[PDB]
Amino acid sequence: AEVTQLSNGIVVATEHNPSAHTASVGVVFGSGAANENPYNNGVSNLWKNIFLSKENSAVAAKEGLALSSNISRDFQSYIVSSLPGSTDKSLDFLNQSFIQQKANLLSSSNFEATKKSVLKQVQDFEENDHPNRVLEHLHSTAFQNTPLSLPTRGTLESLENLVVADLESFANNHFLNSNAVVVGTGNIKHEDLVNSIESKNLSLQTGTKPVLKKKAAFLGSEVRLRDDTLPKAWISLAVEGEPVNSPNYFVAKLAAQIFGSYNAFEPASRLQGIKLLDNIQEYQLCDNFNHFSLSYKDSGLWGFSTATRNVTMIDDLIHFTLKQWNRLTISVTDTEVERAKSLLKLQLGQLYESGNPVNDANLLGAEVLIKGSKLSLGEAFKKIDAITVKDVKAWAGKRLWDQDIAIAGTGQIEGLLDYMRIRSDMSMMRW
Amino acid sequence: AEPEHDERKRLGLKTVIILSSLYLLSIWVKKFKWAGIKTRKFVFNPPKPRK
Ligand SMILES: CCCCCCCCCCCCCCCCCC(=O)O[C@@H](COC(=O)CCCCCCCCCCCCCCC)COP(=O)(O)OC[C@H](O)CO
Repeated sequence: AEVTQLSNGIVVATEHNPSAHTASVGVVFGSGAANENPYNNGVSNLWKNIFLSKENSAVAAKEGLALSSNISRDFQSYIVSSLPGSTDKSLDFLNQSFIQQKANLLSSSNFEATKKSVLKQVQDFEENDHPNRVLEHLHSTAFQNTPLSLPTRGTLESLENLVVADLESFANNHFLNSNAVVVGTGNIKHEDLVNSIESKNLSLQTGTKPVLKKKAAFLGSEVRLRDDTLPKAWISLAVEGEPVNSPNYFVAKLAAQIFGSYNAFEPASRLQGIKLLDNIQEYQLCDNFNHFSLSYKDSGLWGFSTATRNVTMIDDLIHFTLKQWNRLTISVTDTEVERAKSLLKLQLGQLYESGNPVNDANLLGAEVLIKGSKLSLGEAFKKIDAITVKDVKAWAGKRLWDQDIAIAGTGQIEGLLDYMRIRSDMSMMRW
Repeated sequence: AEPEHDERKRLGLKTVIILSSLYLLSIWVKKFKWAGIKTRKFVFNPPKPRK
């Protein structure tokens, strides 16, 4: 496995892997949910559904290929999987889809059907999925009045205020030749390297992406969605993280991995880990853990999430988690760091070793749209091994000791102290 | 009748100075840490009609 790079007007990337036999080729745009004003929120989701809606029959009829999509914060990706010997067909279909012509794909009936389907889907998401809801609310409350807080699926009222003008405007303003790459993950050697760059076989509308007046921000805002009908209580915490291409990415990832995950209803999860697991097992407080270290091109979010059937025990859980975070920055045994390093090595190996071509293409585009070339796994392992106790202690002291935090919650949140009791528990303790 | 007037007034001046400083300090801190609770806003969205 190796990475190649080249450019003429556009950028072309490829990570050949002859072991797998599922070639996937598609484009990736560096403009998603972070490049849209709050009055135009679900335009990217409408694009995704309108490319997943109607021509999905044509792709399976005329040829054989399964087409996917993904929008996370700015990486609007349209991957077209295929068989190893049928990549040119996928590229030709992608060209006939984007560059010419999208007028047929933009009709009144098709758009109305996509609109009602998207409305039903977003309503269902807002009804059922609670942890994702609290994650989106944490994002929307940490980045108040900033093009990084609005959700990636579109607020309910924002959908029905845009039909054909906003969608085409987004296409003409973001689907450009400056922030687009052509991934080639699979088992293709050099056809992607040559056919992507042609006299006219590239996206039209040469130009530049509009600049953003506001880069990012982070203020400690609290949001609650108290409602006693739900049985459980989902709460999330976060602090300021680091963006991609910073010499703190892997240290933050290791700090997240130190505490790891947990699941009380699994016999293999109650007997491992670090101290807070032991402190929690004595009384049934929590059910799930998710120590996440998210990073975006502007700013990151290193946080925590949980969900408890017990409602009176929320304060104790939050206090114990904050106390453990406090202990992280003063005294960590070298054994803890070694175990966290091994666990993170395994985790990144699983993440970057999965046989899915689509996930590898997504990661490749994500890491190439910011730096220019993907950071290989061997170098990643070497620099992971470079980390020591001093570096993680320094990062924890810099980014955790008495820093502004954001909180979110929903369900039975009657027993959650609002903002000063939680914030005070990071420096009031004897040090 | 009161052989402590000078000492009483000196101690009283010191006491009123220190208590005035403490009172202003408490004013500032109370207006500070109540700022996050005196500004929180509520929005009522009627729930969907299904018990
Ligand atoms: C007008 C009414 C009051 C009149 C006067 C009252 C007189 C009695 C005073 C009783 C104690 C109140 C004085 C101030 C207490 C500070 C708060 C405190 O100690 O309690 C915290 C307890 O804090 C701790 O448990 C950690 C800090 C203590 C560890 C460090 C100790 C240092 C040395 C202490 C010496 C004193 C020992 C006796 C303390 C009672 C609670 O907050 P928390 O950090 O637990 O946050 C809440 C969280 O969500 C749930 O935990």
